[PDB]
Amino acid sequence: MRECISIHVGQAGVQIGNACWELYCLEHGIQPDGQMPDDSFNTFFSETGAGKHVPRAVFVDLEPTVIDEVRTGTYRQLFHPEQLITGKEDAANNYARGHYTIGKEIIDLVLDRIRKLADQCTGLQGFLVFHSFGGGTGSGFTSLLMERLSVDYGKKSKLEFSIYPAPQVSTAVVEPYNSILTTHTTLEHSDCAFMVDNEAIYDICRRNLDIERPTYTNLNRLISQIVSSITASLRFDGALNVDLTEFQTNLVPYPRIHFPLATYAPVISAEKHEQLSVAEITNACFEPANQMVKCDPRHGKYMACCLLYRGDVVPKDVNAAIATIKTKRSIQFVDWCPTGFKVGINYQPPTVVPGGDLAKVQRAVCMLSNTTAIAEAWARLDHKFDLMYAKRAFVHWYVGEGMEEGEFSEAREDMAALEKDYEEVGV
Amino acid sequence: MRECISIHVGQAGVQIGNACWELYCLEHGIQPDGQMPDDSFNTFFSETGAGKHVPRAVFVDLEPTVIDEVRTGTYRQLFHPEQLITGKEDAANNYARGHYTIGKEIIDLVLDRIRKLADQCTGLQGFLVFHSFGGGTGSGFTSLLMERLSVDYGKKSKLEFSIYPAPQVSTAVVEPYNSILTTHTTLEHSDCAFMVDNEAIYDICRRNLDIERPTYTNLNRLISQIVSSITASLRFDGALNVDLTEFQTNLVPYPRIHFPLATYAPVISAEKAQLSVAEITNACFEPANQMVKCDPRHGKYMACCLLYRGDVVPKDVNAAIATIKTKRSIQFVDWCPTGFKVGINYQPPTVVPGGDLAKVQRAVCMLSNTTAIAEAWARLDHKFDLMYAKRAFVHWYVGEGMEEGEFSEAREDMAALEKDYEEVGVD
Amino acid sequence: MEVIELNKATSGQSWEVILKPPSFDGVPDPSLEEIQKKLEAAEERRKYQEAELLKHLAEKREHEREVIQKAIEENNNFIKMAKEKLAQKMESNKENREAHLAAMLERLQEKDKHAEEVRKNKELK
Amino acid sequence: MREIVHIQAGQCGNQIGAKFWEVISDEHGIDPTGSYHGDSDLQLERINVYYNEATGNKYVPRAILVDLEPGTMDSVRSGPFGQIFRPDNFVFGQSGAGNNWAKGHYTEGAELVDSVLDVVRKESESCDCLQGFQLTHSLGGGTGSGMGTLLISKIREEYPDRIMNTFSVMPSPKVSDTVVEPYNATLSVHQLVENTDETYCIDNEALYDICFRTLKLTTPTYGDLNHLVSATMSGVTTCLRFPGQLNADLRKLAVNMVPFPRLHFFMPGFAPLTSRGSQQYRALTVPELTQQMFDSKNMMAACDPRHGRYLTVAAIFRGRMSMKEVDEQMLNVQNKNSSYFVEWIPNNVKTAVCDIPPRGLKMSATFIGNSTAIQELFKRISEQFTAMFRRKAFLHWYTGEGMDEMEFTEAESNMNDLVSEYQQYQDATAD
Amino acid sequence: MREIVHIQAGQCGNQIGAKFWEVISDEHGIDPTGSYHGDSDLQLERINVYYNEATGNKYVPRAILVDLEPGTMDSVRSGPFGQIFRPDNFVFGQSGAGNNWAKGHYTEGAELVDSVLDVVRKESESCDCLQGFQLTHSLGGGTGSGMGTLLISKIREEYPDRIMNTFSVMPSPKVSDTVVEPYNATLSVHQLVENTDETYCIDNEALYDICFRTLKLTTPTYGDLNHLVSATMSGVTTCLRFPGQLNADLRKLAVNMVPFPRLHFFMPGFAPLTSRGSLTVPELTQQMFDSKNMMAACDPRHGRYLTVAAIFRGRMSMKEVDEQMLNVQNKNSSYFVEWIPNNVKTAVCDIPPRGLKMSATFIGNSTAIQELFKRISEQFTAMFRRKAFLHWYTGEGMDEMEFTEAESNMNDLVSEYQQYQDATA
Ligand SMILES: Nc1nc2c(ncn2[C@@H]2O[C@H](COP(=O)(O)OP(=O)(O)OP(=O)(O)O)[C@@H](O)[C@H]2O)c(=O)[nH]1
Ligand SMILES: Nc1nc2c(ncn2[C@@H]2O[C@H](COP(=O)(O)OP(=O)(O)OP(=O)(O)O)[C@@H](O)[C@H]2O)c(=O)[nH]1
Ligand SMILES: Nc1nc2c(ncn2[C@@H]2O[C@H](COP(=O)(O)OP(=O)(O)OP(=O)(O)O)[C@@H](O)[C@H]2O)c(=O)[nH]1
Ligand SMILES: COc1cc(C(=O)c2cncc(-c3ccc(C)c(O)c3)n2)cc(OC)c1OC
Ligand SMILES: COc1cc(C(=O)c2cncc(-c3ccc(C)c(O)c3)n2)cc(OC)c1OC
Ligand SMILES: Nc1nc2c(ncn2[C@@H]2O[C@H](COP(=O)(O)OP(=O)(O)O)[C@@H](O)[C@H]2O)c(=O)[nH]1
Ligand SMILES: [Mg+2]
Repeated sequence: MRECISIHVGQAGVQIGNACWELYCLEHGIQPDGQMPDDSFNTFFSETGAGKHVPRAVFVDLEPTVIDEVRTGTYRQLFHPEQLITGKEDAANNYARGHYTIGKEIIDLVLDRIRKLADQCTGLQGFLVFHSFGGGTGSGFTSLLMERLSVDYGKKSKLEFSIYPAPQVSTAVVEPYNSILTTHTTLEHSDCAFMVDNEAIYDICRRNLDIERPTYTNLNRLISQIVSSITASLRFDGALNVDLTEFQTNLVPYPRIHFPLATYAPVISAEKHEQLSVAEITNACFEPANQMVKCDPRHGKYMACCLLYRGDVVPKDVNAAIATIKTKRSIQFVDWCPTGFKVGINYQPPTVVPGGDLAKVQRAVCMLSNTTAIAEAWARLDHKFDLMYAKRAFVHWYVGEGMEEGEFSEAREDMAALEKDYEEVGV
Repeated sequence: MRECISIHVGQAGVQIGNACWELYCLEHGIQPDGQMPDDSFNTFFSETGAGKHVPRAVFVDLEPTVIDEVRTGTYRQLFHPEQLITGKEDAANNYARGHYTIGKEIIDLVLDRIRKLADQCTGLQGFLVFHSFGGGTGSGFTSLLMERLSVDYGKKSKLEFSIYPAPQVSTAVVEPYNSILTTHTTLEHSDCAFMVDNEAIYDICRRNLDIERPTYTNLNRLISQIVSSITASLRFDGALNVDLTEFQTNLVPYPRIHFPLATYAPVISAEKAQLSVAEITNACFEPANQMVKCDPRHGKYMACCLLYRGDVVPKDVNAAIATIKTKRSIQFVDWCPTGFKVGINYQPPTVVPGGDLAKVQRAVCMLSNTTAIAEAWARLDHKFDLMYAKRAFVHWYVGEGMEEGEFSEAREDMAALEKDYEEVGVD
Repeated sequence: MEVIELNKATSGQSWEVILKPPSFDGVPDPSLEEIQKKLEAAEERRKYQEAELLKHLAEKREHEREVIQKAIEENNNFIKMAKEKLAQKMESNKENREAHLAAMLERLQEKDKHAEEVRKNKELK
Repeated sequence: MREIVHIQAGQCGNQIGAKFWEVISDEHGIDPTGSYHGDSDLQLERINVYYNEATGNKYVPRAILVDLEPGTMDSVRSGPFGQIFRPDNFVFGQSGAGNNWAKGHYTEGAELVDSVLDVVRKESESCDCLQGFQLTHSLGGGTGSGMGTLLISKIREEYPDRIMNTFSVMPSPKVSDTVVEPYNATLSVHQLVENTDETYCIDNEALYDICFRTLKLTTPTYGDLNHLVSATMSGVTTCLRFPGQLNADLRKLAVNMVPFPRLHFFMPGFAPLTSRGSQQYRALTVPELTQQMFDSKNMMAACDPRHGRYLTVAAIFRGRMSMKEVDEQMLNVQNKNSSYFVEWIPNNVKTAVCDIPPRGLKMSATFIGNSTAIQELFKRISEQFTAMFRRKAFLHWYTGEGMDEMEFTEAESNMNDLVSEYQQYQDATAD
Repeated sequence: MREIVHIQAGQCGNQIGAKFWEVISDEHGIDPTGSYHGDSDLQLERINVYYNEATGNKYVPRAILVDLEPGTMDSVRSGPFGQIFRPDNFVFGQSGAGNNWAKGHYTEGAELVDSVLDVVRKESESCDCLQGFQLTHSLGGGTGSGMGTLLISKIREEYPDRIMNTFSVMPSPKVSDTVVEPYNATLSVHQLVENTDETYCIDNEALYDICFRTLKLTTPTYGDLNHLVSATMSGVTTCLRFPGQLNADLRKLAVNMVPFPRLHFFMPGFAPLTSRGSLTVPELTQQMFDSKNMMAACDPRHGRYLTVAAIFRGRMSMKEVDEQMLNVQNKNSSYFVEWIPNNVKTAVCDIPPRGLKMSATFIGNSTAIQELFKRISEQFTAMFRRKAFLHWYTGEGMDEMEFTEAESNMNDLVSEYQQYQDATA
């Protein structure tokens, strides 16, 4: 058994958790009451003496409104009260408040709940940590938690799904600060982090789904599909990425460079029905309009590339799709790495939330690649950080929570070093 | 709560008190026995267990003739006997006898009675002192009283209503002396003194009321209307009220500069066969309606307090006062960015039946601090100088223990006061 | 291309497609105590800041007392100077008025002595 | 301030004082027996100023009658209203003063004055609020002038806080042939400068000239003269005796009329001028009263007011008349005659009106002026004094009673000093 | 971050406070007896932000009413919604403040202030999670100004970690009550710089100008000005009071609106402007950044926006709202500081204010607010250079240094606003 524990921190991490666990339940046939009519799903669900299947998950949000959704939601019976951790007062969009002021208050309570989950595992792989870059809780508490998980779980993998801020989506003015502060503190403690650019997801919903103003639900439904694709070979008996360690093996040649780009196709409107070929969806993996972080892969070099197919996908057709793009397109890998792909097919068909805005499709694919181009996302954040920090705008709110001004510059230097590292390998 | 004690000194002060307390009783429905078929009149009337309402007032005179008319007249049951205090010999028009020789024999009694009135107040606002400038009691005893009030009550507010002498109304020849002597002695001890020029009141009763030879009762009844306008804010539930502290704050820019100019309108003959808010407001800046003969067009305003009573709406006051702010003939000092305070009490003016003033639906009293009032001081000082240069009549003051040094010291204070009015009018 | 079989399982299979071999052979932490020290250090900076704020508000409270106290001292000094001035001029006036009356009765008494000298000078004749 | 204590000394003092008491008793409805018989309550409101209420519903003049000559109080008791006076207030010696001031002031008058103080103290201590004293006397004789001034001094010693007022009759050679009257007058004026607050100068010279020139009396008698004195005394006490808007009393009068302590000698005037006991066939108008009042023919001191300047003026009109009209005539008289009023005492003319006229007149006006022209009276006395004193004429009348020349020299000096200060203020400018 | 405790002090504080409670009770469907009668649960979801829920299914404003004078609160009590307030939350003295800041701050205020804190302290303990305080007052008078700032100071000492928020009304000679308004206001601005976290600058000068020039009201009255104040106070509290995906509270607002601690004075705005008794999304977007719509007498085109929060109420295309807000930011780019990326945040709430079908409300942190304080500073200096009326303050125990320090600080604020206006990237 290869159990994974999911941790959802802050509003974004909790509401995306909701979308994921709902979709997992639909993929495995788990009803909202926990009942259920391939045993790999046990890596993500435990089972109680009543026959109920219970997510291996803890939700942390210092504001009761969001977790109260879960408590009274559709899937409320899936969760036990000690999995849901709230407080009274959130971090007020302030990384220092989340990290130091409340972090010091709740960290032991949170680690105690995680430890109760971990004691139920015979072969814990590690943790899947969901959080925003931009929130005070999502940024500040997560980075404290990751530090503590490295202490308490030294040899366990930690994967993140991180929501990268976008001006379109509801966004506080200090999100670039919180983003660089939490990236700095967490860098050494994550093995593999899949960033989700809210702007990319917003763009995919408007264009591919014909939604004028996508909601968090529209975004979370789409993010759920990507997360599902990434975790599908953990939750079913697949052949590629069958344990968390294999994620860094296949995508992370260098430990700091642990931010793969995820590309997903097809996103088709439920309102809108030709079934796309293996060639078409494979072509779509090399279109930047389908990436989950906005960046130009022509400006970088690949270190690693995995194709994760889902549904009615035959090897013959994949190899002919790959052969077509290699003759028409230039795909630049770094010198020290082979030019090629790791290909997995998971036969389980892609599943959508009924009545949602994503249509049911026969076959789908997620490409995970580690390109140096994703450092363009860091450069966007660093520029907004620099513009404000030059004037020390808003810094007194962070210093007021006991953070030292010098942490801003030490974090920003680390980001400068990270950009330089991406330069060096994309030579 | 918020009590005011009134003190009426000498003939002029006592006879004016007669007109005031008669008007107040009529204003509040109080019968001359103190009985009565908005409780704000309690600031001016105590109440006995039998529901009798007793003025918070002392009447003082060094001769008994005038106060004997109170003791045997209409309102002889309105006051307690102990509130009506008389000696046997007056001051014979001599400040020195009011202040020392004769006044020292009765001063302890008066303070004992006032102290018994203060003991009946839970929130004493201050003292209102009515007196003539020219009488030996009105000048010399008031000066002594005001000094003893400062010792007993500290900086507790003391405001005066003072009859400035006029040759037309019966005037002793040494009245210029008594006026300057009481003004010098009282200046440090009074917070605000409303001067009333008998010539101005006289001329109004002739022009506006068509009274060939006005009597004191004619003059006092008009004086009582003006007084009632000032105290109306303290005796009624009003929309815009103005307590004693607000008077001092808004009218007195420097301690010595505490002599506001009173104006009143409309003054209409009861035998004449309704004036707008604008009309009666413009009448307050016409020199014919002033309580002191001087020319405000030849001076600069430092503060204007407009006290409306009756059928008056704030939109009309606002429009009336805005017109005033555009008149070039109404000049304000450089250092007064905002010079207008407004009050509105809704009970219309009351008039004594069988008097000469007509009942009107709305009236206004303006209190203005203008440098032009210095013209009244200069008139007094010139009369003082004419006599004093020959030491005419000074022997009557020295014979009672005063020293000539007190005369020149008083006249130099008036000189300094005149130069102060010059100074505050510069730019 | 070079296809390489990786794995075959119940719910899927995997393999590897190589288009070009690499040009280049080969490839070119806080303790619990440490974390607690920095969390505690930030807490003591928070608390020092709060303590300095409350210290400034305490300083304002005492200024408020000193203002209210000064106004009461001014009122008392007003009373004391008023009291001494008044008693000074009342006693001076008393001394003056008594001195005048005594001189007036002294002159009339010299007249009284002089009348005795007139009456004596008469009997002397 | 209510009670006045009246003292009359010598023949002249008792003659004009008796007339005064007849005249005001008639104004107040008091008959010779002391019973009130009038019609108006205003006759009684301030009646206590001059009368004590003796039980039996009666009113007794607060009056002390003094003379060294016994005969003059026999003639008072025999005059009309002789019976009205308190019998115990008659204080009489048995030998007059022979027109000799030293006898009145130093010897015989001094042997009787404690007898007088007995009565004076009893009348004074009886008073609720004593105003002061008024003394009627002549200055030219021996008793009124010498004992009258001595009496003033003695009373001032015991009642120094009270007002001391006199009606002082100045001598004239037109009326009396006694050559030493300048001496007695000058010695008395010395006393009056120092020791009274208000003195009404009643000049026999003026009274004679009024009787001879205006009334056409070829040979005027004391009766004719005393008719003018009593009309004046009634007029100048009118405000003390009836209720007015003014709370009139002797000290308020002095305060406003006397700018300099020595300059307390008033010139009284009166209009209309009448002969005694004579029907008046037409009343005077308010302009007539106002003009005739500031006219030298109506002054009771032989002085032309146009020869000096008024320091202060108090005027009282009696009768039913417009106070409006009175005020405009008075103000107009001051504006047209602006140069006879010192400019450095503003508003120095005060007017009162009493609705009750004196007996026999529908309207009247009485004038109290403090004029610098009164120096003419004192110069006339001083000239007459010097013409005698140069020769030391009659001095042994005085030295025989113990006096010394030096006392004459000083009194002459003091009256010449009085003349100079009148003159100083006559010539004084407001610049 | 649930309950706010509301305090209104002095005559002006209590008039606009009562108007505010009147307005939002109508929005949340609360009648003057405290009973709910609305038609939507959107109205009750966050009603505990401002109301305590009484026993008998009643809602009581979480309001404390303060004055040194009984007259004004008397008038409130008899007003339209007078009965809705907890009767023991009226704390009133007896002898007034005499239009004198020194009396409200030192003498008369001290004697009443602990009676007020007891009532504040009781309302605070009945809170599951206290968010902070909102105070309404004027700065030109004596009670709201002197005693208001004394209250703020004492509340900061007792709750140093709660947000303090004021609606502070600026005096104008166009609508004056006392001649010493320049002194009173300058002494208060000093206090607010030091002791508030968010202050809405409500400028009687602007309110008068709006009523006169835009609404064509020849002679504005307080009724007319206070109509604009209540529309603004409703507008800037909409996000605290109705559920928005922003989860709005006072600390989050301060975090994103206050880049530097002293610079916490906001220019409120509102469209459309309405007279008492008597539009499109592109208009709303523009009209709201228009000098004729600011409740502070400051031209925002005279400076630069540090941060802006905007709220649109009514049914409308949030796509079109977002479109136009971007268009305005691009066309007007030189009136936004370049060194704060993305400094305009837009919210939407479906419930329109009463009588309107579409409204917009603007909260700006603009360096042009320095024009408000320069005007006060000049009026202060004209009086203080002659020491006019000074003795009514020294007579209360105040030193002249308190006057010069307070204006020194206000001119420092001006300079600091100027310094960021001229800063570049
Ligand atoms: N995709 C997606 N992004 C979200 C969601 N909720 C919030 N975000 C993003 O998360 C960022 C804000 O951080 P949050 O996670 O909501 O706040 P928090 O971590 O709970 O921290 P606090 O400041 O204490 O409230 C913004 O960039 C939002 O756009 C969500 O449901 N889905
Ligand atoms: N307006 C008005 N003025 C008066 C009245 N009575 C007297 N005066 C004026 O007051 C001044 C006279 O002083 P009084 O007040 O009469 O004298 P007193 O205070 O009683 O002092 P003494 O009588 O000298 O002891 C003159 O200027 C009079 O015109 C009055 O009833 N009304
Ligand atoms: N007007 C007036 N003058 C009088 C009268 N009787 C006397 N005189 C004047 O008084 C002066 C003389 O004074 P008297 O009063 O007779 O003298 P006396 O005071 O009685 O003193 P002796 O007679 O010497 O004891 C002379 O100038 C007389 O003209 C009188 O009845 N009326
Ligand atoms: C005015 O007539 C009189 C007045 C009095 C006063 O008692 C009195 C009272 N108050 C003031 C004044 C006064 C007097 C003169 C001047 C120049 C002045 O300015 C004021 N006199 C008394 C009278 O007879 C005794 C009398 O009869 C002529
Ligand atoms: C957006 O409008 C509002 C927001 C809030 C917040 O509480 C809130 C919450 N989260 C973020 C932000 C925010 C604010 C400003 C900027 C520049 C930004 O980037 C983010 N504000 C409250 C409001 O009324 C009190 C309000 O009314 C106009
Ligand atoms: N907008 C507005 N301003 C007011 C109102 N009442 C008073 N003011 C202003 O408040 C200032 C006077 O302070 P005020 O509140 O009356 O004095 P306080 O009771 O001592 O706090 C002046 O600037 C007035 O213009 C009102 O109802 N609305
Ligand atoms: Mg009097």
